[PDB]
Amino acid sequence: MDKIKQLFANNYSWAQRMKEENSTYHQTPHYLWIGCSDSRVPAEKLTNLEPGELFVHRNVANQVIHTDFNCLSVVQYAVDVLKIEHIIICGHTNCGGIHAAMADKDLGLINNWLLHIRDIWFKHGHLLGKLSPEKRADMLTKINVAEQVYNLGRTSIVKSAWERGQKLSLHGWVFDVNDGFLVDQGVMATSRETLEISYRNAIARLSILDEENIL
Amino acid sequence: MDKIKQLFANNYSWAQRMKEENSTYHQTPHYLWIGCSDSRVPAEKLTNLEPGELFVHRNVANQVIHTDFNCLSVVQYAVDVLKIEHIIICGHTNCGGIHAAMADKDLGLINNWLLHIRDIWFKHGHLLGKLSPEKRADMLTKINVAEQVYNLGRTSIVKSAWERGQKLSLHGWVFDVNDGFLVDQGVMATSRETLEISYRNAIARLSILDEENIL
Amino acid sequence: MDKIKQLFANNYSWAQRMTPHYLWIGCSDSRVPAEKLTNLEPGELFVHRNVANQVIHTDFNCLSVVQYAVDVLKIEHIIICGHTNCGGIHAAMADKDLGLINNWLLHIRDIWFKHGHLLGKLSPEKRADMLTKINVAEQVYNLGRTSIVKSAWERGQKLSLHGWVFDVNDGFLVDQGVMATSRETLEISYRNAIARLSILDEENIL
Amino acid sequence: MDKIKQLFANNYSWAQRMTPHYLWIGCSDSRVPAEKLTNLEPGELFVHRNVANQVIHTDFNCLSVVQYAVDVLKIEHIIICGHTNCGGIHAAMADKDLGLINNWLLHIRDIWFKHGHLLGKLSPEKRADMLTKINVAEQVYNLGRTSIVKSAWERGQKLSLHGWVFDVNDGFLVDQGVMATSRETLEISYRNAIARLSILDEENIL
Ligand SMILES: [Zn+2]
Ligand SMILES: [Zn+2]
Ligand SMILES: [Zn+2]
Ligand SMILES: [Zn+2]
Repeated sequence: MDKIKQLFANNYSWAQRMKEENSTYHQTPHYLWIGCSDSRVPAEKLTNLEPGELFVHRNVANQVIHTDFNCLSVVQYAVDVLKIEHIIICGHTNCGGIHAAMADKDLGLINNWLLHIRDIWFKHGHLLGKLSPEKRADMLTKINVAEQVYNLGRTSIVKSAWERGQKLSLHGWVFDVNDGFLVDQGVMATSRETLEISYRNAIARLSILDEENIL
Repeated sequence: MDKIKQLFANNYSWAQRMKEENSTYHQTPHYLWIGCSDSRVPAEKLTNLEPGELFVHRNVANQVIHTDFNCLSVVQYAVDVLKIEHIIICGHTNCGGIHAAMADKDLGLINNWLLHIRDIWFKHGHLLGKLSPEKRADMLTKINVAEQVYNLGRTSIVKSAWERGQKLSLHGWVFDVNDGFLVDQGVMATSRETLEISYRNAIARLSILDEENIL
Repeated sequence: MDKIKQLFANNYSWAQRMTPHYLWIGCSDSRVPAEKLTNLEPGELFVHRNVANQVIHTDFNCLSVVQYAVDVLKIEHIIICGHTNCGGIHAAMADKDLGLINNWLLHIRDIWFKHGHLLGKLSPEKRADMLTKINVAEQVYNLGRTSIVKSAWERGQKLSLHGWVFDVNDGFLVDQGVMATSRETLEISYRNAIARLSILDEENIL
Repeated sequence: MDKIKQLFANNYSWAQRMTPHYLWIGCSDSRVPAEKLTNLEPGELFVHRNVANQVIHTDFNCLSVVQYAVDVLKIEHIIICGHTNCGGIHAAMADKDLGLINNWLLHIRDIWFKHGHLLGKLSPEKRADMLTKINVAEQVYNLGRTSIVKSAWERGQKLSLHGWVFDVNDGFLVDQGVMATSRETLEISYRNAIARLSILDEENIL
């Protein structure tokens, strides 16, 4: 009603409201943030950092697919050129991508993209399959974050930065709108060997279920 | 010093400061936003919209590469499934990607990604080549936004949504940190034929240079 | 160089001395062309070859070929063909960091992990060949799970998926037993194939 | 079906009746294998075939093959080979919406636009062939602009890029004249090739 006009109007009064308050208008990035296209609170706000200090990639279900030229080159640029020492993979609750990933309907091109979430499901299927169906999505969102960190750590870019003695740590969090909190999923890597132990330990922890959701 | 701890600390007091102020913690998206990984003001703030109403993809130099599975499937999901009626490609000033695109140094994997900005440069090389070198980056950022809108409009996904009578409009803006304003680059498509005219008209307008920067 | 000028001579002399019905997804290592080992007439084969004959879910290149094959060319048979002594499969199994190609091969390594119990009670020298077969059945399964092939079946189109390995050692193709003409047949034969591969003969056991 | 059971028979009878030095980036339409038209010994060719023999800047599949070829296999020659009657090039030139494959072919269409003045003073029936040649020179140029090939040259590695078209009509390969052994030679021969193609003979003129 028209929605583009409202956006332009909101943009204008925003900028004018900022300039009224100070002189709000260089800064080098310190984290690479890999997040989900359908999350709704932004990283810069959620993490309450200075603007400019997050380098941000957002795709559906916040994935690091082994062969995705988009994300890979972003990671390569962050690490090799911008020399960012932290990559963070942030999932979130009530994630549309994960939901689209689990529902059977073919949605078209995007299903192909989401097939990597489905392999992950079937990888931890024994775990997810003894979980009551209505809770699966919440666990898959967590395990997804664990697997993408592991994926990131296995990329040739990251392994090589570790091999040549460059400082680089990988993190995997889930943002929960329900309390505003970032929650650690336990996979934290500064090396190939921290990657393996941390990931394995993380899946082991996730695999212990609340009695009220089992068979 | 440690930077991860500060982030967690900032996250906590943020969430606690929001809950103090109200009960800040469903909403369907209305725009697909395609933006740049190194821009620093977020879309949700910049456009001052309700959270949840932007579906956001961010990659380096805000590109829609014909064959990028990541962005394409995002666009396909937005249009075919979420039924978003507006895709916005937002570039910005002092864009690192464009700068990396123009500097000669091989930066590695990312140069391959940026080669599409370089083809664009050489496509409008006659224009950019009669511009004083120190201004080129600013024009290339604008022309880039024009070309990516055109790319979006030529994807099979968009053409098909137009063919079956679905409402879909494409926009191409540049965010200017220097005044907070979103500036229209002139390419605005609701159909294949609006795409062509609008794009052509846009390049023609961009090609008229300020006398003080020519030969 | 000489090599190149030799190439042209060889072609020039070869010239003087002288629609498709299948999509063939074979491997870039393989040494015997599909057209030769199948003895098919020139033009029957519409061919894609990549490293380790892969159908990666999100690879635009291969997915494009499949879509073009099925929706436009109206091909009714897609054959995925692995082979023995596959340098890709061997590369994927080494610890060595090879750069960009490693990221491509990580998909194979995920396969290795997926059937790691099976491969773990196998003899070291025989693992590459098992993984080569497992790989074939998995790419067929991957093909059958594309939106493209699923829409084709859904809409009633006659389409059949095949997974074969070509053994250099003797020139014979061997069907790996995952063969789909629908989504339900895909499930059944994929699972059957893995179950068949899981039953091990004494002189493959560690 | 019968077709398939026929395929195996043909292979079984063909069997009874019976490191690589080049990377070959050819097209999935082409009907004559590289190994045949070059008369090379089996295993000399390490092969990638996609639609319209493309080296798209950001295609992981093809870029992976090149990296593996150059950095690991240590191949010193990459040949890009277009051909006449290329169904991909024809597909790219039609107005018809073919689905996913169109997005793949948009890279060719960008090429068509790029040399649109040249193609615009050409006769309609002869355009596909001009675009096929232009396409070859452009993919070679694309290959020479990858970080992979540029690092290889930079670091002193012996690597040569080639761009040929194979004409079905008579079996002869014809060099398109863009041949690079370095970044500076790439520029010079690419530009030379386009300039050569731009000089038009009377019976190609509209
Ligand atoms: Zn999400
Ligand atoms: Zn930027
Ligand atoms: Zn092989
Ligand atoms: Zn062809």
